[PDB]
Amino acid sequence: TMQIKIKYLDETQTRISKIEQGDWIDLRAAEDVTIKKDEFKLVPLGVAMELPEGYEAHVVPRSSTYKNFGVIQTNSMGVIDESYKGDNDFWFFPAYALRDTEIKKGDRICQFRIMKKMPAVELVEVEHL
Amino acid sequence: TMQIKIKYLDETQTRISKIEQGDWIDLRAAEDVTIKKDEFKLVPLGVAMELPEGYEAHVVPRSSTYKNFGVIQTNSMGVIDESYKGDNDFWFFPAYALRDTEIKKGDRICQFRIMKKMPAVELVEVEHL
Amino acid sequence: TMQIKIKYLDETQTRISKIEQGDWIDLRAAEDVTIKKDEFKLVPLGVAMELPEGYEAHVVPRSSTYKNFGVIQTNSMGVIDESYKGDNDFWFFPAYALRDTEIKKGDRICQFRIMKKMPAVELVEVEHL
Ligand SMILES: [Cl-]
Ligand SMILES: [Mg+2]
Ligand code: NA
Ligand code: NA
Ligand code: NA
Repeated sequence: TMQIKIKYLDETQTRISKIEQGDWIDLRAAEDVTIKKDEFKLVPLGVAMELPEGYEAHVVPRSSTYKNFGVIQTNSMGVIDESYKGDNDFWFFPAYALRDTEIKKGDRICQFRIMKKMPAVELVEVEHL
Repeated sequence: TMQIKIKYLDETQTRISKIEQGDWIDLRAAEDVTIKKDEFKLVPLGVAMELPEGYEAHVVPRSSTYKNFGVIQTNSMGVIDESYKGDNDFWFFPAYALRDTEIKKGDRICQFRIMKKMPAVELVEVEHL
Repeated sequence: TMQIKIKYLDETQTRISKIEQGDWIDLRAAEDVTIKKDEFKLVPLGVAMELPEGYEAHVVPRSSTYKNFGVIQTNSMGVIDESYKGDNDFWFFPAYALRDTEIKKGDRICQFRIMKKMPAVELVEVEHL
């Protein structure tokens, strides 16, 4: 079956456990991050990946992220292209804190799945619809 | 056709009307909810469902939700897996209010569609990409 | 390959036709938009589109949108059904400003892709799951 190659920041990153096929996959904070109310921090997830050809990954918060950490994801959903596959192309969670909050290294703060890229399209200008 | 089994919380919930196939499907607040500026409320949607095998649902705000209700969805997009199919597995909309607001029972406050879960993937750790 | 008809607000709008290979496609502010901290504005994108039959479009912010402009998208992810294909069906980015900001005419502000609508489903009410 088609594979994703994963490289981790260092040996202290908890490896993504064996997955239940089809499920979205959780991602972990790579270090402790403190964020003050109304402030923004790009949280490292200590992974870089080579996605299957023609695929992209979508990243959103876990259901309990707001409840547990009082952050929102500022891009709503991160889109990661197949091309973002290099040796230092690490993934981040863009968190805005709605209250004072502490995120612990290892905390499962967002989740991802892969999806085929959209079919090739051609956009054609018309004067009226 | 693929069947979605749906259970309503009680007799007073307005039933999901006959759908136009393909279109996202609107969901309604199960109760009146007051939310003060800068506070958070889980809004009951009054429904639990068994989705098609190999699928998941995605839930987002309706276009008019902010204008009408002054709230954002704190998880960005809700993911509901096929396995969330229990008699007690009700759906909620996690609302953060950017202003004082009152959501009324019946209000179509978000929408959902089903989508096939991601294919078989094999994560392989590598030293370098 | 799949055709999308595009109509622009006026001749000053930046045309976005190029050979596509499945990447998301960037949309741009149709005019200057100034938003104050804790205020909301619909940002015009200066485009109306006829999507391929059976398809919908999804819109999200760009990765750098928050960093550069300090706005979030209030609906999280915009959904644009194939049915929004009329001559005045212009596209908007619903922007909530977390700090004072200035979006300039021509600025890339968000990104879209298309996706096949969800297949036909039959919703069936049950007394219990
Ligand atoms: Cl582009
Ligand atoms: Mg505030
Ligand atoms: Na850890
Ligand atoms: Na009602
Ligand atoms: Na960007």
